[PDB]
Amino acid sequence: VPETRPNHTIYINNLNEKIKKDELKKSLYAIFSQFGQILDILVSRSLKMRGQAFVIFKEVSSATNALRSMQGFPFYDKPMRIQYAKTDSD
Repeated sequence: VPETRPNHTIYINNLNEKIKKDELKKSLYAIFSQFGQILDILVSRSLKMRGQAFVIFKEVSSATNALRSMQGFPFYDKPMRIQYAKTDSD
């Protein structure tokens, strides 16, 4: 869990796989909006995207504070694991 190139997008895994993707997106917004303006939250029903999401902030500083504060937060009773996203085009 290091600084691996600050990014305005955070990658979340260890998510509760039983939750419907629309609900999960909204619930993510509920807890992450406190750190500043979110452009989008990406969740896929794709198979290799099971307990995963990307939260895209306008500012890199929102992402950094969100990663620092919410590391481990039990979300649907499951502690989330958060890193900076790694550059692909999305």
